[PDB]
Amino acid sequence: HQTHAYHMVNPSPWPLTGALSALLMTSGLTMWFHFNSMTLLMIGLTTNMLTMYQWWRDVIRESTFQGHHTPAVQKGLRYGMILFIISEVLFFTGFFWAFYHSSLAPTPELGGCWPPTGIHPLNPLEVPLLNTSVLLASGVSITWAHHSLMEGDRKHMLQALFITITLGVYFTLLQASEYYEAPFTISDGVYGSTFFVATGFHGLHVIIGSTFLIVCFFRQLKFHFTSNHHFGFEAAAWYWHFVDVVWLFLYVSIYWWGS
Amino acid sequence: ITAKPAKTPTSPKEQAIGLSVTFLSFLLPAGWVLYHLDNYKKS
Amino acid sequence: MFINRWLFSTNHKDIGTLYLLFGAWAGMVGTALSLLIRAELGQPGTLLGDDQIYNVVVTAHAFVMIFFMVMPIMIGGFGNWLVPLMIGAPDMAFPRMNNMSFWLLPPSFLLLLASSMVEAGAGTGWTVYPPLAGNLAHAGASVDLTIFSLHLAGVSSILGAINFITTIINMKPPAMSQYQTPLFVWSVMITAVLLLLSLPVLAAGITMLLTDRNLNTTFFDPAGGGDPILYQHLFWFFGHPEVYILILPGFGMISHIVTYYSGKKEPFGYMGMVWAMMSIGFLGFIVWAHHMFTVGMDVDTRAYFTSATMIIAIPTGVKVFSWLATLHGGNIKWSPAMMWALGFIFLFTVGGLTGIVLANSSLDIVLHDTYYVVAHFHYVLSMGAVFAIMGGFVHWFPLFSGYTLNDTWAKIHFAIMFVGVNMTFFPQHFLGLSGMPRRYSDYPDAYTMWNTISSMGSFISLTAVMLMVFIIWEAFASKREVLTVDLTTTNLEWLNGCPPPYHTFEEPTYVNLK
Amino acid sequence: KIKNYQTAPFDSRFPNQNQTRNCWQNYLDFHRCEKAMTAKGGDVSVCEWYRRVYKSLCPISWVSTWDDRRAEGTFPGKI
Amino acid sequence: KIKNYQTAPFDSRFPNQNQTRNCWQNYLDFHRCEKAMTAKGGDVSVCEWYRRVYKSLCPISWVSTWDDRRAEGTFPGKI
Amino acid sequence: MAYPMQLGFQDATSPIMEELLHFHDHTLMIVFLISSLVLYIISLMLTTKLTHTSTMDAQEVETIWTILPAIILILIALPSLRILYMMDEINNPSLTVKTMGHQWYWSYEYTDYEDLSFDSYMIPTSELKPGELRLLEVDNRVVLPMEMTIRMLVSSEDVLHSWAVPSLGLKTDAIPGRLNQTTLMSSRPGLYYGQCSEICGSNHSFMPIVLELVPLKYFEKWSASML
Amino acid sequence: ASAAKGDHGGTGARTWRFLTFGLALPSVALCTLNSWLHSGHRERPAFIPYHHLRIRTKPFSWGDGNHTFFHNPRVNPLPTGYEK
Amino acid sequence: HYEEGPGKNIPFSVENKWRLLAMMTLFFGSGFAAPFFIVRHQLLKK
Amino acid sequence: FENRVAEKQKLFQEDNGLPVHLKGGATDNILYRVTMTLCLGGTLYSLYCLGWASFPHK
Ligand SMILES: CCCCCCCCCCCCCCCCCC(=O)OCC(COC(=O)CCCCCCCCCCCCCCCCC)OC(=O)CCCCCCCCCCCCCCCCC
Ligand code: HEA
Ligand code: HEA
Ligand SMILES: CCCCC/C=C\C/C=C\C/C=C\C/C=C\CCCC(=O)O[C@H](COC(=O)CCCCCCCCCCCCCCCCC)COP(=O)(O)OCCN
Ligand SMILES: CCCCCC/C=C\CCCCCCCCCC(=O)O[C@H](COC(=O)CCCCCCCCCCCCCCC)COP(=O)(O)OC[C@@H](O)CO
Ligand SMILES: CCCCCC/C=C\CCCCCCCCCC(=O)O[C@H](COC(=O)CCCCCCCCCCCCCCC)COP(=O)(O)OC[C@@H](O)CO
Ligand SMILES: CCCCCCCCCCO[C@@H]1O[C@H](CO)[C@@H](O[C@H]2O[C@H](CO)[C@@H](O)[C@H](O)[C@H]2O)[C@H](O)[C@H]1O
Ligand SMILES: C[C@H](CCC(=O)O)[C@H]1CC[C@H]2[C@@H]3[C@H](O)C[C@@H]4C[C@H](O)CC[C@]4(C)[C@H]3C[C@H](O)[C@]12C
Ligand SMILES: C[C@H](CCC(=O)O)[C@H]1CC[C@H]2[C@@H]3[C@H](O)C[C@@H]4C[C@H](O)CC[C@]4(C)[C@H]3C[C@H](O)[C@]12C
Ligand code: CUA
Ligand SMILES: [O-][O-]
Ligand SMILES: [Cu+2]
Ligand SMILES: [Mg+2]
Ligand code: NA
Ligand code: NA
Repeated sequence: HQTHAYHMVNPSPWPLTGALSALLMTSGLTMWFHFNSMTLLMIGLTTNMLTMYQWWRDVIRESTFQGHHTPAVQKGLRYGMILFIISEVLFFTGFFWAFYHSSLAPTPELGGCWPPTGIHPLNPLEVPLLNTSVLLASGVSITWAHHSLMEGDRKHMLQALFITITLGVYFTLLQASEYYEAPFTISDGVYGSTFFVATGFHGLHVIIGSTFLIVCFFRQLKFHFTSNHHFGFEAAAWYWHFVDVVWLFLYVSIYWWGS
Repeated sequence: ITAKPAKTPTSPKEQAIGLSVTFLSFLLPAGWVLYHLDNYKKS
Repeated sequence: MFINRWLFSTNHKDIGTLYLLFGAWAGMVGTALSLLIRAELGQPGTLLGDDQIYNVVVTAHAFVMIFFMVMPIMIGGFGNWLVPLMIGAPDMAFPRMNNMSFWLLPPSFLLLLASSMVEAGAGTGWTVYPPLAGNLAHAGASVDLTIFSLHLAGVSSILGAINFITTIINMKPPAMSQYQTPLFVWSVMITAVLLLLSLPVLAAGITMLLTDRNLNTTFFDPAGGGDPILYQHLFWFFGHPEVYILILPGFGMISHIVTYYSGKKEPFGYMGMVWAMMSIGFLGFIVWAHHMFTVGMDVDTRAYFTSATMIIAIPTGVKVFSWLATLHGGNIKWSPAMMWALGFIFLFTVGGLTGIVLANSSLDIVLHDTYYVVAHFHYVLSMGAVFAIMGGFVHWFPLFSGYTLNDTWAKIHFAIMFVGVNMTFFPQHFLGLSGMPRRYSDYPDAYTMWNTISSMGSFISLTAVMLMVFIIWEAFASKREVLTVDLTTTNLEWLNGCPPPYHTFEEPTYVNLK
Repeated sequence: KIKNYQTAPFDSRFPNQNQTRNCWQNYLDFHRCEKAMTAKGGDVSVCEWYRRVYKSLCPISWVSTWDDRRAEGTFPGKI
Repeated sequence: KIKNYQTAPFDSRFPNQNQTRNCWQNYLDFHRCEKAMTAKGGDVSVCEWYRRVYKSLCPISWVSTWDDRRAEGTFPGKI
Repeated sequence: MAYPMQLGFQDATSPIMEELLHFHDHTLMIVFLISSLVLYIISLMLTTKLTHTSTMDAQEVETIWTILPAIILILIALPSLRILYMMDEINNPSLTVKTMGHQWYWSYEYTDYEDLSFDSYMIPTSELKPGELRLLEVDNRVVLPMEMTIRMLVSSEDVLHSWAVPSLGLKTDAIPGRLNQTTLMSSRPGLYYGQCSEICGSNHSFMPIVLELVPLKYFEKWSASML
Repeated sequence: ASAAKGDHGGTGARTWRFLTFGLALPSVALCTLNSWLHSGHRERPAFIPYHHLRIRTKPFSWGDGNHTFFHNPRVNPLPTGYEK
Repeated sequence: HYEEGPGKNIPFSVENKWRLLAMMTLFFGSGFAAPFFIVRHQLLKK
Repeated sequence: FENRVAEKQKLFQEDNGLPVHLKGGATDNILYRVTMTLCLGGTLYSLYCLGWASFPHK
């Protein structure tokens, strides 16, 4: 049939269900903001999760179970994941740009100073520093997981990945607590705006990245990864380091320099 | 480029039909709306 | 089988066909909007209503022409059809994700439709500047639907960019380096890099507008310490790259068309053409504030942006002269596609040159927010991007369909369109120099003659659009099946016949190294 | 009284098209001076220059809003 | 306003062991105030608080050197 | 103001506007020349039966078509930036006037000595006096002294606007929370017209600017008349 | 920098586990201790109805429209001040 | 597998040129008409 | 756990002509129909909401 190494994918419904899920989530957000109803949004969130679940289930079937991930296919996926992370970096760049724009030139409405009059920042040496050690530590433990996997060590791969996930969850719970304890809010001018939208999109990426690591954990429990072939784990590790690095920029920029 | 003769040749009469139908399909609906503009700006 | 094939596609050719159909339909919508604009302006006074309904039309006209006509046709349509064939690849790297880039566009378009049907529409300009676009001057759902429309179009193109870059880097024959791939492939790869980097910034910016409108943030609201000008920076950091995204695949198609109908095996100065596209793509990221020369920036910043913008003329001029040098010595075939491409070279040059006029911040004070700008960008968009699209459509229609067009009809269509676009837009230079502002539903009486002539031009272009539909019908109606084409040794996309089989390159090409 | 004031002169601290801070600075300078000259036993005539400059440069609504907020206790600049 | 000055009070702007900037700032403030006054005609008496604070905090040799440099035209702070 | 069938800029009313006219003439010469050269070369390439289809070497010719455009760009940028820096120069004005954009009209403040302010609305077409200009007149013009350097400060109290007077070479965006400065100097008395130049909603097309330039003694009489 | 540690020869699983338990998790432990020392609630500040804070240009799409999503009555005043 | 060849690689039929003309007329016509009817809708709305 | 990947390999390589999203068996069809029904129904509902929101109401 073919004598190249690339993957001809079975016709699939998940592109269409994913696109429709986008329509339902966006029109659903519109209904929520303007017509006091969450109905469409809940449908859209549900169909989005169902779509991602079935699509990535199929990628596992195609690779672990059917053998379609030749080295050429794997190399493509490596490029794809790097490019996706680059687009995510540029997304965050827009929020850093907004933060520096506002904070380097504080307008008269703020008091002409930064932090604005009336804003009392979190102490960066308290929970923000703890969060920083948590994500840095999880970058060490995920690297231990990676090396254990490459060396064929199932037990220590699972232990290290579990530690990594635990730390991601710890970060998320620390941040949820800090959001609740924060004496300023998203409606507290451009300080609250930049703080909560930038750390909030970051927190979303922590949750995404943790979920990805959890998927890897269960696939590892099911023996899907070989010591040489485990791109889902590599992609989740790349994504995790990206989440760690964004945090370090947030910490230095918003929590520390911006305090 | 080279090509086989038309399997289903479209005569000049046939072309005049397809052209007229095509032009009408753009012009008549827009025409109807624009003709009735004043009829809209009062309702 | 119909649903499996057309809704569940994982085939680069069928997905390309969907994009071409989508973009054609969008082009009708965008044409209708342009005629409503020109009907309003075609005599003094008010036809439709005040500036609100008028600028809902203007805003929609732009979004439709850019996001639903040009980018889907050039990148989703020609890109999906041609790029795998030109590198001998069996499909795209992510054939299933590719189908989602397509199916996100009908929802995106539906959201734009919804924006114009609810409340009073989004009468903001396609730039969507606050505070006009904020929740006090545009209360209600219209601007939020417009933001969500852009979000879905953005995700479509970001994923498409990831797919094209991966395909083009990873799926060439192992002997083929990047410097053996055709210029259209280069143009798509560079366009895709620009999309990857610029759309997330736009996404950040319009998400901040969304939260200013709905979550009580104040990124752009001075009352909270925000700044409307920050929005403009974020928008244009995307918006200048975006216009190079709109033209670069066009440059790539023009290179192929001019080479082909000059009877040449290759474009003049291949590495210079690659250099020029990479240079334009890079410079396109460092010039955005030439959209902001009247907002109050410091004089040294205006000088930097004047200078950096003008230097893009240098690589662009290399491409223009290389196209001329590709014609040089050719056995010229005066095909309709060649006519489109020749019109492109000249009229794109005129529009690029009025862009260089506008790059001078001092003169831009008088020209900014006038019809001179409108004249500049319709020469590069209505007579550049569109001419490249028409040239590529008539050139490759027999490949995609298996049927030939009537060449005499296609030449008539070119002639009508050429008159119509020049009658529409050339007088708009006079309107701009003499001070007619952008985004006006009506104008002081002195501006009547050229507005009248410009609106007459827009009707001639409408006659061309209608004729194009008939021409495509005539081709499918008569069923002249292609036998052979010339120059297949240097145009690989033709070598599997017309149309190529659903699966091509199941056995890859043989290319050795030596 | 070194006057014959016509309008605010060029201020090298604020040489660019954006004059927002120039209006703000002279408004703060006037009100800081006027407060100093009340709580310590002097004359506000010493503050007159800042008064003329901010009145020349500042939109009336900006002055009016800042005045209202000083009276409310919500003015965010330090006086 | 009334006196009873004993020494310079705690100043939240300078809460740490290094008090160099507290001396410096109050010296600048006094001489800035004094220049402002002796001009518009008013009274250096309104500057008195800064004078008491910087005299309390500043080493005599620092004041003397800064005074000498102001007379020389070599004082590097802005007054 | 513009006049019927106008092809170019409104006549320059200020020295900076005359500089722009001469700079535009210089740049348009170059645009016409390059445009016409490209058109000519296209026709030259297309009008011979002589052929040369083998590989052509490109290096030598690409020096010429990078160096020659580079020189041309420099010949545009040099006078362009000269005028840019001229517009920015310290000019020491004798008068400051503020204008505030609104939906949909302009207000003006003359607060150098007296606290004068007023609104400026378009005259509806139905109220125009005979011979007055459709969409361009206002009820209260910006009275100003001719032959004097004036500082205009521009802002907005709602959405963006932009304050423009083409024959003076002026266009300054009106942005809420921001005070933008430009300088105005009319060589002549008279009436000078402009229009809002940033999309601002329903009546963007209908909030014009009219300056009324008069001798200083007459400007003083006018201000004095507002007490 | 070389930091002050010292290992390699081979970076492998054993070394990264050594870093995980010997450096990374001890650091988390110390920061956790540090953080649980400086925990405990600050005196909440006088309310001042600053116009650049407590922004309300449209009601929130939840509750009564006037409470932020993670509103904390102890430390987040409404536009009209703290709640009872 | 799917059908291949001219007129078979498209989601619409070209088996009958007059059926086709109707299809194409509905397709392009509906897109060209939609803005006129949206404008009518907004003018009629209020 | 024990490594049962070979048994999944056998299942998903069975020559039954099923596309991968349905090859796991009847559960796949249920989940697919749930998903598509929600998408298509929600889309129909979103169109209804457009029609409602396009005219003055409340
Ligand atoms: C295909 C046809 C479709 C129909 C639509 C039209 C198409 C356009 C073709 C028309 C072909 C016209 C060739 C040159 C037109 C210049 C007209 C002019 O007098 O320009 C005046 C200036 C401003 O000038 C002034 O400040 C004062 C002007 C009056 C001087 C005193 C004389 C008083 C009487 C005036 C008599 C009129 C003079 C005209 C003199 C005329 C000399 C040529 O305006 C401008 O800058 C406007 C131009 C802005 C940038 C475009 C330049 C690139 C064009 C080069 C190739 C043509 C591409 C066309 C694109 C298409 C060309 C193939
Ligand atoms: C395909 C789309 C496209 C393209 C390719 C371009 C290309 C260029 N554009 Fe344009 N532009 C737009 C679409 C495009 N633009 C749009 C849509 C807007 C409006 C946005 C809005 O406000 O809505 C706009 C606005 C715009 C402005 C802002 C004006 C304002 O709002 O006041 C400026 C200013 O510098 C500008 C400049 C240029 C320049 C210098 C180029 C250059 O890349 C052109 C380079 C080409 C040449 C110079 C011709 C070929 C060269 C030679 C033959 C060599 C010899 C030439 C010389 C020596 C000069 N453009
Ligand atoms: C690609 C972009 C594009 C294109 C092609 C056009 C084409 C046209 N434009 Fe548009 N226009 C914009 C982008 C475009 N425009 C933008 C970005 C703005 C600014 C918006 C703003 O201010 O916010 C604008 C603004 C604008 C204005 C100014 C409004 C104002 O300031 O008040 C006017 C006025 O005449 C105008 C008119 C026209 C006309 C008459 C055409 C005609 O030339 C159209 C004629 C028809 C075609 C060119 C065919 C299109 C269809 C196809 C190519 C599909 C063919 C099918 C197949 C190949 C299968 N446009
Ligand atoms: C466990 C929490 C810890 C980590 C944070 C995790 C979750 C963040 C989730 C999503 C973040 C995405 C959007 C950012 C929007 C704002 C949320 C900011 C983070 C957040 O949660 O902010 C909260 C406000 O949330 C609010 O308004 C309401 C937020 C809910 C509605 C969001 C609706 C808008 C979504 C728009 C997304 C567009 C995305 C487009 C991407 C396209 C890419 C091309 C802060 O609460 P507060 O009470 O004001 O102050 C605390 C006082 N005690
Ligand atoms: C509270 C609960 C909330 C839940 C919300 C969830 C939201 C997102 C969930 C997180 C992402 C989960 C991704 C799981 C991917 C599993 C499939 C997978 O990992 O597939 C791997 C391929 O990787 C690949 O496609 C790589 C696939 C890359 C996926 C990357 C996903 C990134 C996140 C996207 C969303 C970003 C949103 C940004 C918002 C601004 C399969 O190849 P291997 O691993 O080599 O196996 C083969 C070997 O067995 C052979 O021996
Ligand atoms: C306001 C709210 C707006 C909401 C908009 C929401 C719009 C989207 C709904 C999204 C539904 C997503 C469903 C899951 C998609 C998974 C795609 C994926 O994982 O694609 C993979 C490729 O992308 C790769 O790897 C690269 C890595 C994977 C990329 C996955 C990204 C998901 C999209 C999120 C949005 C990103 C925007 C980023 C910048 C801001 C695999 O490609 P396939 O062609 O499938 O198979 C190839 C076979 O060989 C595999 O065996
Ligand atoms: C900008 C793009 C638009 C370009 C212009 C379109 C070109 C004109 C197309 C013709 O359109 C028709 O014109 C008729 C008028 O000639 C209208 O009949 C109307 O007028 C008749 C006589 O006055 C009556 O018989 C009809 O009932 C009444 O509907 C009819 O509705 C309309 O479809
Ligand atoms: C426009 C952007 C500010 C965006 C913001 O306000 O958010 C600023 C940030 C950094 C600035 C640049 C840097 O200050 C470096 C250069 C300084 C020169 O005086 C002008 C060009 C110069 C290249 C600047 C152009 C422009 O003002 C930049 C790019
Ligand atoms: C070196 C590189 C590739 C050569 C090759 O490997 O084939 C070539 C391709 C295009 C060339 C450039 C273009 O021809 C444009 C410029 C032409 C000038 O004559 C030299 C600099 C100039 C910027 C060139 C430098 C260099 O020779 C480039 C960059
Ligand atoms: Cu005000 Cu346009
Ligand atoms: O954008 O040119
Ligand atoms: Cu640009
Ligand atoms: Mg503008
Ligand atoms: Na690995
Ligand atoms: Na009109």
